Amino acid sequence: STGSATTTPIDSLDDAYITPVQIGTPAQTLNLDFDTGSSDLWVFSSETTASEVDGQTIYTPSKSTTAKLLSGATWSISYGDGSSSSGDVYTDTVSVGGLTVTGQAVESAKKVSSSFTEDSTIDGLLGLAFSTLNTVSPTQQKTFFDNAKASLDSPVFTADLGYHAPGTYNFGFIDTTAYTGSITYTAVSTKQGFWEWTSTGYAVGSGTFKSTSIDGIADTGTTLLYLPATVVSAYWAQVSGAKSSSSVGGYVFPCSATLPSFTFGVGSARIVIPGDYIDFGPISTGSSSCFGGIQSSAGIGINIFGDVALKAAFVVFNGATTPTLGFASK
Ligand SMILES: COc1ccc(CN)cc1O
Repeated sequence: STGSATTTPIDSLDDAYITPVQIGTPAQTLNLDFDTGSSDLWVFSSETTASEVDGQTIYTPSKSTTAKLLSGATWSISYGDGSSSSGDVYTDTVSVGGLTVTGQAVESAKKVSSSFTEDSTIDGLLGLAFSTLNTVSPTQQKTFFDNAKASLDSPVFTADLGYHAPGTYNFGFIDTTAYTGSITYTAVSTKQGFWEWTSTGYAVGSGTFKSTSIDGIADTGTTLLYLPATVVSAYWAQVSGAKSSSSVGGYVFPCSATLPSFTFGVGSARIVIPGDYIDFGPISTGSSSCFGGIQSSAGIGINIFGDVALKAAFVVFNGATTPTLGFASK
């Protein structure tokens, strides 16, 4: 089997991407944030505290003839930005782009943090990291991908995120028309439950490539590119007037600037992030100070190749017995 679904930016800055997902019978379609940095499929629901729902579409398990309470199961998750959610668990039928999993754990939110409430466009998350990170207790549950894997034509999914445009998540096949050149594959460590890999270095603009190992995670659920302070300082030093602002919470730059590209290595291959991809717009409405898309990972404890990086590539998440990651230009 295979599946193919379009993923769409939630706003003009590509702050996140949503993908329609069918849950239950008859189908209830919710727009979920596919997140290769976490492993819970959770949704706003009829159980979510009313004051914490503001415009989201909810899953109502009582209206699904295939929903079953997973007795005694609860979940609770915190994300790297300090946001959180928790609740109980149903199993139900879940389909993405024509690919169907029966008995998928659908984690129903009873509580969500304010950041989730405030994002009316995101109805929940669909985790695509390794199932060892799944938070359901006392019986850990599998991701949608893990459940689907044995049925797929090939045990892979691909992320093809657009810049200010829709893109695609495919399951079970590699669309050879979706990228240019070849796909370069690189080793993955699953020891922390992430799609963790080591970039071979970087360049700023038309500058020389610096060969240096940068361990980080491929994370579709994180907006920006978080890299070591040395690398980030070298990038922003090429932008007149750019500075790290403790009050704003990262590097900012004059909105009048033309940003240089940023290149990262994948083995002997190179992925080029155009300068425009690194512009996240005014820090507040009407400001001439703009927020940067490349930020320091110093306070995070891990480097994160988020959407800023991934959207510059066609990315293969290879879930073979020994997982790997592939990157192509596009
Ligand atoms: C508040 O919204 C989010 C917070 C965290 C993640 C996961 N990195 C995804 C989101 O949509």
